[PDB]
Amino acid sequence: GHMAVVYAARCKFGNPLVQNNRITRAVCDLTNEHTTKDGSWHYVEVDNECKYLAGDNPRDQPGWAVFVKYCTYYKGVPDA
Repeated sequence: GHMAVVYAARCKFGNPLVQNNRITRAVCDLTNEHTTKDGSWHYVEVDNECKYLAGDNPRDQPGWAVFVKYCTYYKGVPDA
């Protein structure tokens, strides 16, 4: 590949490297809702995925913990 690791959040459901865009859109919304004042999180279509601010590393932010709490509950695998 190319050494460009611009972060994007995705929540996969079962299938390898297969994000569920519907649930991820919902999870990212909920995440953004909770962590609005932390960072503007926004969902972008399946080429670009869920972007945190400009596509920064979400793991650092509490928003990621929110994304995780919802993905686990929804039985999905949160990646970023």
